[PDB]
Amino acid sequence: VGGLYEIKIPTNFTIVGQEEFIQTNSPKVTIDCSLFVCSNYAACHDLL
Amino acid sequence: DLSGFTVKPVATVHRRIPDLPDCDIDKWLNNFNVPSPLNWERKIFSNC
Ligand SMILES: *[C@@H]1O[C@H](CO)[C@@H](O)[C@H](O)[C@H]1NC(C)=O
Repeated sequence: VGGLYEIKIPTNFTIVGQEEFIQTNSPKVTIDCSLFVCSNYAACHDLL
Repeated sequence: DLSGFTVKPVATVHRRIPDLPDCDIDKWLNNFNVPSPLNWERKIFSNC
């Protein structure tokens, strides 16, 4: 309108909080391949 | 991380139903009235 534009400017405000979880680690899984594949069985450990 | 061990069994548990009769399987197999393949006979042995 002439040289001027209509703008909504804030007249009041507050502070808002926002949470953000970022994963940086995970459970350190470890496998005993021999115990998993063959358990206690000697005949399996031989073939493995 | 060394290979997985298992605790050694310290005793043996053996269970069987006592005082069951003999199955007599030989008496039935040695019976001289032998059937042909056409009329092959069956016997079922349990609790013996
Ligand atoms: C701003 O907003 C808060 C919450 O609605 C209110 O308590 C406060 O009086 C307001 N201030 C003005 C200048 O409007």
